[PDB]
Amino acid sequence: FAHADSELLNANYFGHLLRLKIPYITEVNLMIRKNREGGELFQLVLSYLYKMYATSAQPKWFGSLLRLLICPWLHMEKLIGEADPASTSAEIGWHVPREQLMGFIPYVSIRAPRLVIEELMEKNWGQYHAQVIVTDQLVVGEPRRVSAKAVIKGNHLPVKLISRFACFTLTSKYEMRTGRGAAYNARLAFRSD
Amino acid sequence: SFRVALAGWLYNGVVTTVIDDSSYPKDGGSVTSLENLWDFFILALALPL
Amino acid sequence: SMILTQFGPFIESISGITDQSNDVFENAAKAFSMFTRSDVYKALDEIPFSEDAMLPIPPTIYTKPSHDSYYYIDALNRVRRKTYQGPDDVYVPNCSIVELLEPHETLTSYGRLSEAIENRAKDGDSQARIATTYGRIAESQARQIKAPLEKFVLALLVAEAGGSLYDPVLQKYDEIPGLSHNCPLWCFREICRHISGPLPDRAPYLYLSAGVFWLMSPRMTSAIPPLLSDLVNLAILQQTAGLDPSLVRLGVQICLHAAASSSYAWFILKTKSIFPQNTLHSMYESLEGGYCPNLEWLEPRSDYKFMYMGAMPLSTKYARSAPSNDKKARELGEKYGLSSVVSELRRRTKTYSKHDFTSVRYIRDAMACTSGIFLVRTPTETVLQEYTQSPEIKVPIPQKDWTGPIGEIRILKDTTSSIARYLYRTWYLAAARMAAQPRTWDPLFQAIMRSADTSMGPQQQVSAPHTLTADYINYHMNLSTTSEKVIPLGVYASSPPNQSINIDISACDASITWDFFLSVIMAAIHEGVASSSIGKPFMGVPASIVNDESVVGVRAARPISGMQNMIQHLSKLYKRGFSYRVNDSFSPGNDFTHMTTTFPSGSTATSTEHTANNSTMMETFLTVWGPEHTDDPDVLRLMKSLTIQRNYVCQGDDGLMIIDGNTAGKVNSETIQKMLELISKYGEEFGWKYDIAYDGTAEYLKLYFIFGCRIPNLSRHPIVGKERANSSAEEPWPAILDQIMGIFFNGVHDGLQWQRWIRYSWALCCAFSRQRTGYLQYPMWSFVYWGLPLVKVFGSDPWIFSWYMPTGDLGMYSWISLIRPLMTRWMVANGYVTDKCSPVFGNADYRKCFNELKLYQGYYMAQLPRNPKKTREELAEMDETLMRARKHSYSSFSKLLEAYLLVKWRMCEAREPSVDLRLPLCAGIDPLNSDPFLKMVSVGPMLQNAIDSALLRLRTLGALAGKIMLQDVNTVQLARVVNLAVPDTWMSLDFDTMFKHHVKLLPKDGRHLNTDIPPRMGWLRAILRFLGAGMAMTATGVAVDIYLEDIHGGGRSLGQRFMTWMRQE
Amino acid sequence: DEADDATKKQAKDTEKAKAQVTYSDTGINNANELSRSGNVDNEGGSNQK
Repeated sequence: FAHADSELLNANYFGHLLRLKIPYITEVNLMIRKNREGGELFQLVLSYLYKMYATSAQPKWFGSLLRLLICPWLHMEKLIGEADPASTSAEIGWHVPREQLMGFIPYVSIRAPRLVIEELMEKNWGQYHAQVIVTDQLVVGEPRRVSAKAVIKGNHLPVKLISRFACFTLTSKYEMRTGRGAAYNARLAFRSD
Repeated sequence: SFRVALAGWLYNGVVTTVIDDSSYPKDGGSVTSLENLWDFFILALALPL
Repeated sequence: SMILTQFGPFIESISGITDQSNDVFENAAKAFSMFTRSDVYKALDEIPFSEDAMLPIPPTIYTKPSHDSYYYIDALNRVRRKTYQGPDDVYVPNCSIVELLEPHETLTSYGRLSEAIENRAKDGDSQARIATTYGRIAESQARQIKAPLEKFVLALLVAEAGGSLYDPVLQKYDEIPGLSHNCPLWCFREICRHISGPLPDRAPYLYLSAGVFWLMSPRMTSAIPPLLSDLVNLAILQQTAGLDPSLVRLGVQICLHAAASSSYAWFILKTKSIFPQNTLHSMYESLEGGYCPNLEWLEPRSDYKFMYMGAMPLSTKYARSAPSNDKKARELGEKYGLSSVVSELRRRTKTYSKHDFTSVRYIRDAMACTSGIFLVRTPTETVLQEYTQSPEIKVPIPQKDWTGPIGEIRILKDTTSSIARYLYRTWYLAAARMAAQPRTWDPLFQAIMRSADTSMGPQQQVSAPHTLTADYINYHMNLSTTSEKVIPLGVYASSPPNQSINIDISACDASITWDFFLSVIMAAIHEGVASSSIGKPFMGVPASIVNDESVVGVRAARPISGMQNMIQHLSKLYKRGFSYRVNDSFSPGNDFTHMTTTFPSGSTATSTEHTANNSTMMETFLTVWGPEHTDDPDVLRLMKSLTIQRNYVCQGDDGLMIIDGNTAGKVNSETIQKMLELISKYGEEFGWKYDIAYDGTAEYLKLYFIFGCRIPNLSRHPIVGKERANSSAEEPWPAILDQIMGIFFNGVHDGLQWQRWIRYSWALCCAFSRQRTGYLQYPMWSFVYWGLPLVKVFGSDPWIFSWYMPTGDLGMYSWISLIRPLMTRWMVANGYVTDKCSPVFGNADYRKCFNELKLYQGYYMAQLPRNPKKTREELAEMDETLMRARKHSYSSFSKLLEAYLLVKWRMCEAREPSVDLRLPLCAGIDPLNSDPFLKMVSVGPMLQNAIDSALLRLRTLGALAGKIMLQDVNTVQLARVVNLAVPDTWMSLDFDTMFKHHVKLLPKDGRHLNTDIPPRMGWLRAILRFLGAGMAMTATGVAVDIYLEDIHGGGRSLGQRFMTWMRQE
Repeated sequence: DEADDATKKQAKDTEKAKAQVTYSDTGINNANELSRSGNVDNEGGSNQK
């Protein structure tokens, strides 16, 4: 999230820039909420400061993001549903060779019908290279995990490289299945069943 | 400059309201110029207050 | 005396004593290859140095702690550095280097970067990437030179061994302090000895094509290879410019503080404005006398038509009325420990009180002492220093003063309260007036104008109408841009009654964004175009449609024109920003992408619209924001008297504003400062940070004037300095002579001490002549073909020609036609007689004399291409082609030069002068610099292609296209048919008046009946003008009025030879 | 000086950079305008002591 337009532009943010608004009156929201930690009118003044700090570009109707977020997934279960969880799902992620001294972090996760993931087994996932720093302790009651850090070197992933027929998640943290870890020239690996 | 001009009608023997210098045509002005005609128009419309 | 015993007969040839010859040139060039690098320092060990060269070199240069605390590794795993003093401390630091070295074979003492560290860096070690980053950037900083420095120092030792010279004009010797009184060479000797110490072979680094080698000692730091290239420039310029040594010692002292600093290049970046600030920005606190020019520019002021009308003396009232300098100029020295330099400059500057050549040469010699090096840093910090800044808008335009979108464009309602409506209406009127032109609508012109990311080592298809309406503002609406005539602008603007304000915009690429400028501009172009163009498509984009919410009543469909369809597709590109991609070869594992709002550096269309945006905001400053924000009606009266058509000139980011003199004298110099504060306040409201300057001078396109002065910047380009951006190897050997000629022709335009400068140019010219492949070698006449004047040949007077002589066949015509009755005597003076008489040289065999002296072979060998055009075997092909010209014996010159040599001229009487002698026109040139001082007064300074070739080729031979057949053009265009051009040297003079009036094609005693040009083929006159004006410029001294005397074969049969050359092509 | 100070207070109250309604530098020559100060006493003499 970001308050103003220029807050993501003066800081050299990398990513898709989305200018959004909701159909509500944002002003009278600022008088309903207590526990605001300061002046209750001061935050309305601070809202005006951010509204004037931004550039004069037209925002684009928060439903334009929310339909992308919900509606492909809801349409997916009407035809992917109860085929098999083993062979409708697949995941993209970075792959390190086994020859290490003391691995597959996930990048996206794809759910599709059988023919689509069979069409996803080709379209080779080389020409994509990162540098994975992988060193952490186990943190939660789920199995062995190390919160790694991957920095993509080459070009980023096109969407028509994936499909028009296969839904995929948009956000993901990084972890792999003790010891240490250093800079590894990782590559991608499409796994499925 | 309009509302103070209205308020100055009440106080005549103390303060007097004039149109400022450099609201007139620059350098005397000439009829042959386009800008000085509109400057005279603005000035002659604003004077009677 | 070692150099004397080695180079006896050559130094006398280039000092005016003995005649120049090819065999002495080649026997010297045999020895120039045969020098060890230690031999140069052995030759430096023997010269006795005086007491006024000795100054304390600090001990702290040699002991610098290593580079581990300087760099680090950022997140995203790219290497950076942490800065210690200031956020711009991103240059190369100075540390101990020797610990990262392994020695070369064949010689123990010199090492390079070790292969194990780059292996582990390619593997991905943390420290090894930092170490190879530092090693590669130190190599790239040390590499920025043209040739190894020992060759330049050796050329200095050869050229300046002939003692003082003699002037044929002033009839006396010159007084220039010799090598004993030369402080940069004393320091260059002491540093290079103290590095080595007990170790022999005494060269701190050697220079090769791909990489360098370092002397393996703890005394070696990274600051030394820029420091030595910095000292060699001052050691040459102290000789060949006649610098005062009291300024050269300060110039060396600042460089020693730079080497003793934390970083070298960063200190020079922060200290690059000491010499002009103390000297040039503080001249004439008390003015008492001197002459100044009297220009005026003619009344259609957009034409920039100037006129010189005499010169008047100065008066007492024209002193420096500009504000003071002391409070910040002393502060700059007190911050960096240079108060002993700054106070030394100020107390010496305060002693000049008259405007003559002396005080002008003081400014030249003070500006020369700045260090011209090329700042070196990695691209991965060049980007993240330059492209991370952003403009700050202190007064943005409110959200009420916009409507809803027309597609992706919001329009600006004209009832806004901000200043942006004046920006809006100029671009709107510009688009509305360019769309109504008939030329933008035939398909041929659209095809002609047809004819993602960007990186560093397709925007031009859709960003057309922005550029197309920028050109209309620059050339039709406000003709303030001068996009050759920049000189008389500043000579008027630097005069006594008028002042000038040097306005420069900082960060012109980071200046304009979508916040204030691009949104209003793309709203204006989307509306000015849609009136004239309705449905009519552009080149390749069709018409379209997009919804709108212009009025808040309803929404509707409103079809898009097709020319504004590009505005629709292009504003979404400008709305987000640009994407860059980097990969430096100076640090491995460093390869990423980056998102900015800035523009690319050196595009073409990125200049024109910035100039339009400069002039528009300056006009709305002088019109609206000016009177609305100030008291003090002197300032109001000053603002209401000037407009940008009458006084404002801009070419890029920078601008120049001229405030003329009134009847009462000059303008009060305090109200000008009160207006300067308002310019600085005006820039803050929309993001521009002006770099305004008011001292009494004029700065425009980096040219420095004071009272109309033509001050050259000697340190604008160095001698031994060359830019290298990549890490790739350079071109092979026979293309270095182009840069050596570049050194010479750049020394021409700066007013060097000309006997010293030609004499040093000979030493370089003979040093760069031989290379291993029998070896390759150019004779000395091959360089005379390239525009290099001579000293004393064929038994003539010494110092007899000038460097204003042209190059090529027009150059070869002139000195031969001046020296010919002496040359034909010198040939017969040793057994070169034949029986028949030639029409040129008489009874002497010029063919055998020129073959044995190898003049022909140099003449044809200089015309070989120096470009190894599209491997070492192609280099060997070019070498065999170049050797074949030397082995072949020749019969005569080219057909053009032989057709030239039938024309004889005469020097009857000198012309009346064109300008005052006591007027200082140009800096550096004075009666002490005798020959340019005579040429520039006698001629006068300039104060006022394949199609054109081939159509004249077919027109002069017997054969717009209906217009050319009968008209004529001037001489400089009509005489390009035989490829004659006015050379680079004559550009700062008045060749037009000399061609038009003072070269007569008619003898003084009437008509000799031999010089009869027919009424047919009257194009010959335009070439005879050049052949006349050659010798009237090559002969040193006064440019003389020249009359035609003889054409041997007749004027009718003269041009038939030119027609044979035109048939032969 | 009182006219200049009142013009600056006028600018501060209207909240601009320049006061639109100015008191000094009008078109009227007012070189004979005296005001009350501490230089003269109640008698006619100067107040240097």
